[PDB]
Amino acid sequence: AAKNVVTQFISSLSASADVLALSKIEIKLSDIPEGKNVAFKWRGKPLFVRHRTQAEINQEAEVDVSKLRDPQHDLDRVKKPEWVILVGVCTHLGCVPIANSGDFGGYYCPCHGSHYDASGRIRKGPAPYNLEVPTYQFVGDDLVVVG
Amino acid sequence: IHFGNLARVRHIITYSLSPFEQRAIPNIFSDALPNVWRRFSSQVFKVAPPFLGAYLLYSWGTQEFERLKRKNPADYENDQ
Amino acid sequence: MAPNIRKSHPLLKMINNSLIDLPAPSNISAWWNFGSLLAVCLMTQILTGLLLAMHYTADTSLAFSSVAHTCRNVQYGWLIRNLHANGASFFFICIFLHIGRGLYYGSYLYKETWNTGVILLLTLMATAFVGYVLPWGQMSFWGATVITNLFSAIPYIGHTLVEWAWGGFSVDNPTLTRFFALHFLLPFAIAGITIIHLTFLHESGSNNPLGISSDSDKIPFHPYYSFKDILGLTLMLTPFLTLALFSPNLLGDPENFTPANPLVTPPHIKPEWYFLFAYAILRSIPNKLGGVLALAASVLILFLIPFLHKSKQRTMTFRPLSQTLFWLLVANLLILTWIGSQPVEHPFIIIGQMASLSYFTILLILFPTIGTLENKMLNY
Amino acid sequence: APNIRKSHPLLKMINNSLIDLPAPSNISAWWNFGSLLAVCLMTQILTGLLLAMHYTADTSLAFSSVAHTCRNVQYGWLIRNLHANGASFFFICIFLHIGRGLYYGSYLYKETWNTGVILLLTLMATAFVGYVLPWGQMSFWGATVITNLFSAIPYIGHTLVEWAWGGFSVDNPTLTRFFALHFLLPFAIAGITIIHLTFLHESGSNNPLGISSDSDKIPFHPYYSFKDILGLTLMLTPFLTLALFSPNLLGDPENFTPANPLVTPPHIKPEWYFLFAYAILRSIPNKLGGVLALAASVLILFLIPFLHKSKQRTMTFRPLSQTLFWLLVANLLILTWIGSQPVEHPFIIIGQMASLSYFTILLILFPTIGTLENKMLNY
Amino acid sequence: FDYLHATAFQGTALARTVEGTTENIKHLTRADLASYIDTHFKAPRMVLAAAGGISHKELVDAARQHFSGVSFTYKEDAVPILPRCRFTGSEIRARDDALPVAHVALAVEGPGWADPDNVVLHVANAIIGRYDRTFGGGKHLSSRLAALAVEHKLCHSFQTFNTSYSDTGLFGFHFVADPLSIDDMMFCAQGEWMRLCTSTTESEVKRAKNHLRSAMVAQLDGTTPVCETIGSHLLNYGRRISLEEWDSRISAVDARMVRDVCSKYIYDKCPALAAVGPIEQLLDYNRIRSGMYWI
Amino acid sequence: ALLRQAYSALFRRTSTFALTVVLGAVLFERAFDQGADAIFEHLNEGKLWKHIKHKYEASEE
Ligand code: HEM
Ligand code: HEM
Ligand code: HEM
Ligand code: HEM
Ligand SMILES: CO/C=C(/C(=O)OC)c1ccccc1CSc1nc2cc(OC)ccc2s1
Ligand SMILES: CO/C=C(/C(=O)OC)c1ccccc1CSc1nc2cc(OC)ccc2s1
Ligand code: FES
Repeated sequence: AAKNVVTQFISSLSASADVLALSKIEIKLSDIPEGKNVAFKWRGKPLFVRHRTQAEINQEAEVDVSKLRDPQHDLDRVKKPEWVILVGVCTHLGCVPIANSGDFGGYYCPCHGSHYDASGRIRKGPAPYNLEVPTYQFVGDDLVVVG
Repeated sequence: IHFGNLARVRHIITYSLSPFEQRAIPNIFSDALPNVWRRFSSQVFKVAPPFLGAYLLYSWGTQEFERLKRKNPADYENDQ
Repeated sequence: MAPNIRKSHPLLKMINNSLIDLPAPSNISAWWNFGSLLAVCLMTQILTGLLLAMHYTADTSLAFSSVAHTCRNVQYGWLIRNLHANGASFFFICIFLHIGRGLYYGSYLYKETWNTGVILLLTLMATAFVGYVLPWGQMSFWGATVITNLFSAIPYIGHTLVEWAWGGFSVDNPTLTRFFALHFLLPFAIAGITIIHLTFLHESGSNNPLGISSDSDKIPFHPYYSFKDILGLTLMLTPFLTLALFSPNLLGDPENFTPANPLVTPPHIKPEWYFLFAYAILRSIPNKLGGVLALAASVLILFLIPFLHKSKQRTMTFRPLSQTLFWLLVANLLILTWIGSQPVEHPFIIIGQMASLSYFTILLILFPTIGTLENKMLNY
Repeated sequence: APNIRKSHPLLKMINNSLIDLPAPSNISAWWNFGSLLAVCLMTQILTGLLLAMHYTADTSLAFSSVAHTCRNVQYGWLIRNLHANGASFFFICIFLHIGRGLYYGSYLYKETWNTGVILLLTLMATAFVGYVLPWGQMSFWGATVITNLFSAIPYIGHTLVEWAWGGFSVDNPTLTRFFALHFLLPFAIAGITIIHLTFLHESGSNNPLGISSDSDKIPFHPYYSFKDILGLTLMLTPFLTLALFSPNLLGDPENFTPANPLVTPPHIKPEWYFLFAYAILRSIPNKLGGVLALAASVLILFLIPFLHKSKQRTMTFRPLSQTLFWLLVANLLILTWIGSQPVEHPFIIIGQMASLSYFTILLILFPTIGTLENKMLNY
Repeated sequence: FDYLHATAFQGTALARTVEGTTENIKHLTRADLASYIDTHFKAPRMVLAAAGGISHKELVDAARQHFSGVSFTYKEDAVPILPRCRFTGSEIRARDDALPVAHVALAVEGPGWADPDNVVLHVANAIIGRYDRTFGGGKHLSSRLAALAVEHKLCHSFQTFNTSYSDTGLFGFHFVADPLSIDDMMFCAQGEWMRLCTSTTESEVKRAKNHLRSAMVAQLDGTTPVCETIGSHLLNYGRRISLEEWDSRISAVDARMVRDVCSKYIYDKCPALAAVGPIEQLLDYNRIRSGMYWI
Repeated sequence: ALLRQAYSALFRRTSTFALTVVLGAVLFERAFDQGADAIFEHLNEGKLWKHIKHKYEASEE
């Protein structure tokens, strides 16, 4: 009786049903063309889902900079070669980068600089880290769930 | 100190057994239940009567209130 | 020094002298259980209340919705709201039996203990009163409206006294926020006064059903009443868990599921059951000011109980006349509870006026009289 | 029992604590801050209650409700003013209260001392959750940075955080529970205080000389009843001056900008009374080590009574321990300064050394110098 | 001690006092007395013991002369097998507050003369020992209960006993204390009982054995105490146990054994309680009963 | 004798007693739950979602 009542009461402080409802987002890959960059909302903050032509999948696979400014290795958190999902938040003062031209083709943060390439790596700018990639599942194949 | 300075008692011997040497619920039908009736018997003529009389007031009060909702047909007996 | 560290340790000492080595009468009954019940019930209400408060929003535009969100989205939030709401009723059930015990077994002669008791009751009533407004339903708003609007019957000072308590010109958001703060605060006062309540008690120790000196036969609190109380706990806790987990919405007005609307008066504005007797006495006097006084007098009359004891014996065990007169009063309170739940029409009006009249008559006149009449039949 | 002051079970612990209570004849003004903390607690609770009666615990109404209180509630600007600055008066008095005990060996009242540390820890938690209530920028990001540390804990860490948050970030489920926590905790402080004083009345008060004061005890009233009130108005004048002339002197102006989870403030610093602990937190670059170093900075007070090696109780007749004490006090100032500054050279290495010496003085030098003193006393 | 037997062996023959009832003494007849003598004082149930400057052969000769004729039937030969006595976890409290000091005896059931565990129970009893306010040793006494009794002024006196009978016994303790020192005394006493079953060290029993050795030897100081031992050894053991043999049994006792034997007869057993005098501070069997487990 | 052995092996020593309580509770929970859920589900046959679940998934959609 004690174990249960305690268990129930402790549970009342963890995330509620409505909070849990906005933890999961799924992205239809059949709604993102090559030429435009589609970004959604997830957990209150922008979620970049970029589709690139072959001039980024190949030319930006050429990763330089001897000691990168943040431990980003493409054998880690990047699954698909034609897909890339990021947290649309700068790691400097936490603002959102625009996905037009910029410098390194990828993203540019209109606050303090910080030019991000196609892979979402930190280049010219004051940002202390790279970008951010969430913990997602991709077993859906036709769609990606960022649970 | 609350045990020791309570009362001056003399010439009283008490006997008791360990709980493990005796029954917890003994003589249910020979001693327990006959008293349960005795205790009910002694008090029920003090407890029940005002409660019984209270219910009567409730029963009348409710019925009378409901009766005052119904219409008196003698009101309209000459209405045309 | 002292041998063990149970009689020594200044923390474990009053833990020992209150719940372990504390001398108690050998023959106190189950009517002495409701003391420890109220204690546990208080700690239960505070805990369930804290858990609810961590999801509550004190605002007229979010109050109802936040409570609803708690029941619908918070894990077991439906249960914590369930336990806290019905637990408030368990509090009053135990406190009415706690009081009734003392009145029957002459426990009020512990005047300091008794007086701190009345104050504990008054704080409890105020606590449950302001907590009822928190969900901000129809019965919440209009219950708060009808009751607080009574203070304006006070001459001169009155109409200002109300608008100050409201923080405006009617019950609104300035009233809800301060009622939530008040509802959060008061139970801790109840906790504190309880410690004072028990302190005055430990001066003389507990009374017993016979009403005679129990120094000849005292037993340690543990294990005799430590076990007896826990039994009385689970015995009393089963009907209410049954109440809360089978018929949760049995006690309350369904009107409180309709969000507060200041432009629609509910047809029958009645309180919860534990206020019904007082509500009936309030409506006995048609005069607004007299009704307030009669309401206040209905509970404040407990302060006059110790000064209205005229019997040579403490309890009512050996007093058959005072016994039936006691049960008349208990039945009287039932009739009052019934009248309060009914509209202000015939015959409920005259029945209420008589029941409330007899209520004060029994306590003020007949109880000290019959007690005297008994003493002369005992040849004193 | 003749009078009803020694009899009345209510008036008798009122008598045996504030009237007839034997106190040492020579305790100084450093013994005033006990009763100051007591009054300051009752002051904070009252000003807090008055503020809470106008506060709305919601991320869409929190900032606005506090602003409404200052702008619309009669003297609401003052009650917010007193409660905010009163929280600082609490920490000023509690730092001097602690510093007194460390200097005059009052920690040897271990039960009294330990309940003291707990009172401090509850106070820090109380002021921490209260800071989130106005829901400004520094409120949110202060809550974000600190609570996000718990995720450094192995395995159980990431769940431990999201549970406390009630979500995936600091939001409305966090604000409502912090307000409930901020409402609750001061009453715990009140209760433990009664326990704190109970353990004290076992041995009575210590004195500057550190010797048996049974030879010269005086009644609390009127000697220290008057002395405390004097010490009250003496201390209450600078802070009323602070609150009624420079109200916004102590706090970050960033807290006037409503909380925005998409803009990180350039320099996320705490209030002044957390600055020393914040500096120690940032001394260790490792996130988990930083948390431990932070916890150790305050929990180290539990180890003070077991690190007493001197044959004499106080530091009055101990010149070596005296300067070493003032080194530690100056050490804490340097830590307070470092915490208010960005994580760059030379502030980084200065902070690492100041925080290193902080534990070194308490753990190593204080019991060592104390021993070295005893042999100079020929013991 | 009479009350202790009266409640420990309540409802049996051992519950009776040696002196008997007032009514019995009043009304006992010459026939009743002569009956007892003829029924009980019979040759096989008697032992002629002697000790001093006595030739054994000369003894049995004078014995052969005056200790007389043979029994005829088989009934008069056979030695009776007494009906068993039932122990009862119980208490008897004879309260008299006018009585200056209170007496308390607490005991569990013993093993009987035959059991070799009776040796260990005597070693254990030697550990706790005894005390009265004339013990010059004072606060420095080895006995823990005695030291606590001195430090806290717990009692006027306390003693431990292992009274053995044919098929049963009474392992326990008895103390005399002031009306307000009873509960603390009982507390410490039961604590040392648990300390026996739980914490007994080799160092403790190395002393206790030395005391018991010196005790049994002191028991035989003179002709009468030797004759008493001899007259009882035959009557209870069926033989004489030399001090040499006692030493062998005792010297084999170690701390691990004392713990086991005590845990067997003491731990979580419902004890028998006799309390006489101003006895308010000591109360409730349940509290005493809970003092029988976990040190 | 189960009673005698349950005493000496489990209930006698305070340490072994407490371990029985823990071990017994773990087993009781695992049993009481599955039993209670079973008694409740049978009393509501075909009424629960787990019963009507097969019509709209895991076979057809
Ligand atoms: C939150 C409210 C209360 C709590 C927690 C509480 C608690 C207790 C407890 C634990 C006891 C000892 C056990 C018992 O005698 O039942 C007790 C006794 C008593 N209480 Fe209360 N009580 C409360 C309310 C009241 C009220 C409302 C009254 C009177 C109007 C009262 C008057 C008394 C008296 C007279 C006794 C002594 C009973 C006796 O020994 O005969 N208390 N209380
Ligand atoms: C003796 C103690 C208490 C009593 C008698 C009491 C009584 C009540 C009552 C009658 C309600 C009305 C709920 C309903 O009918 O829907 C309520 C609601 C509420 N109470 Fe309490 N309460 C107590 C303690 C507390 C405490 C200590 C807290 C917070 C610290 C608290 C917080 C709340 C909250 C948030 C609600 C709104 C939830 C709801 O309306 O169901 N309560 N209380
Ligand atoms: C809300 C927090 C606190 C309150 C209300 C409080 C209250 C008091 C009071 C009234 C006294 C007696 C007057 C005096 O000696 O100054 C006292 C003494 C004392 N306090 Fe506190 N205190 C608090 C925090 C602390 C802390 C944080 C510590 C230690 C880390 C502590 C340890 C002590 C000690 C050791 C004494 C004895 C001083 C002596 O007699 O030499 N207290 N406290
Ligand atoms: C030792 C006791 C207390 C301490 C140390 C404390 C501390 C604080 C602090 C530091 C703030 C931040 C305000 C700001 O900087 O703008 C605050 C705000 C607040 N506190 Fe407290 N507080 C205490 C007691 C209470 C109590 C007892 C209550 C309510 C019952 C309360 C209610 C509030 C409210 C409503 C606010 C929001 C108003 C504001 O942000 O200015 N406080 N508190
Ligand atoms: C906010 O109103 C609360 C009511 C209620 O029953 O709360 C549980 C209520 C609802 C409808 C009609 C009337 C009421 C209250 S009747 C009442 N409320 C109180 C409150 C007191 O506190 C000291 C004392 C006496 C009384 S009598
Ligand atoms: C919600 O955050 C509150 C902060 C603050 O200073 O509150 C007064 C704050 C703001 C910015 C940066 C850091 C902080 C908190 S620093 C801190 N906060 C705490 C709280 C504790 O409670 C036990 C203990 C130690 C510490 S150290
Ligand atoms: S916020 Fe993106 S660069 Fe500073």
